[PDB]
Amino acid sequence: DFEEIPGEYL
Amino acid sequence: EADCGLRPLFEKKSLEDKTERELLESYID
Amino acid sequence: IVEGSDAEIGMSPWQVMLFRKSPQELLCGASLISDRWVLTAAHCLLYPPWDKNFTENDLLVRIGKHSRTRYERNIEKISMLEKIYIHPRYNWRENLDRDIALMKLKKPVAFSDYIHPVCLPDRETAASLLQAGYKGRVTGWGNLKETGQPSVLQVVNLPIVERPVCKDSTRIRITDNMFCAGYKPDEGKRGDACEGDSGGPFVMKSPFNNRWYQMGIVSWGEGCDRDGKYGFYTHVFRLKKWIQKVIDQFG
Ligand SMILES: N=C(N)c1ccc(CNC(=O)[C@@H]2CCN2C(=O)[C@H](NCC(=O)O)C2CCCCC2)cc1
Ligand SMILES: *[C@@H]1O[C@H](CO)[C@@H](O)[C@H](O)[C@H]1NC(C)=O
Ligand code: NA
Ligand code: NA
Repeated sequence: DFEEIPGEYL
Repeated sequence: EADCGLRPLFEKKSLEDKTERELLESYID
Repeated sequence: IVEGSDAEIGMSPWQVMLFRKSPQELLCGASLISDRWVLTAAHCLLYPPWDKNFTENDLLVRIGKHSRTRYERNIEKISMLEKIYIHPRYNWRENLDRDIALMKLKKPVAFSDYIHPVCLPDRETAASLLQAGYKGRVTGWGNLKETGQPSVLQVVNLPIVERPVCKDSTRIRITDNMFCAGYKPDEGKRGDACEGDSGGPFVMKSPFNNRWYQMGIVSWGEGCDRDGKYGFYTHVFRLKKWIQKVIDQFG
């Protein structure tokens, strides 16, 4: 249920 | 820090949040 | 948080979310104490009864958040952990005595309207504010009920309870490194921290200098918001010598 975070955050 | 615990959207602007008065009222001394 | 309310925008700018990378989920609350240091409960990172033993790379620190699940573009900042420091005398076997941990961030976080550190109390702040009946504030994205999950950060104001009343509510041994808070069944009003709120701050606003101080860390309870039961918090000032030692040596 958590929205994806940018790839830069690993 | 010298600026700790002072909120940019509240204390820094002299704005109070909706329930902080409830805390102050409980500090009876 | 059970029986709390939605936080206002920028209400707890020191609120930190401890976020598990895989599976992507809420690990715990935490608090921002400087541009590189984050304070949490040791049980958030190490708890052998539940096979919890997180290392630096297992998680992320999300600061400036309001929404629980959403990626708050241009608002929140996501930080990596350089190093975790758990109290060497943290007692996970019995009562979570000294339930405290620090996390050093890889890079300093930039302060903003939504990101700002809370103060840590000195001996006089603690002596003047940690008094039965005085209210503090607890925040978190944890369970809305003991037995669901909030859309946004929740807040509850709770009174500190008399030590004999804390002691008489439980079979667990209470130490001087803990305090309890919450309303009594006679008081009418409700509220408590719950699963997922652990590690979050219990704060008080000094009426002397108008600054917010983190007096407690959400530590434990027996269920959530039960009558005649109270939430237990790590006593931050009692463990400040350890906090200062870790920061002086590694920061
Ligand atoms: N203020 C509250 N009501 C409250 C706040 C935070 C939490 C989440 N924290 C935890 O689960 C930590 C890790 C072990 N633990 C507990 O709370 C255990 N109850 C677990 C339980 O009752 O669900 C308690 C059981 C009694 C001995 C100490 C540990 C739970 C309740
Ligand atoms: C936890 O994890 C580490 C590996 O990072 C290991 O050295 C340690 O003994 C484990 N258990 C405890 C109780 O710390
Ligand atoms: Na007892
Ligand atoms: Na209760």
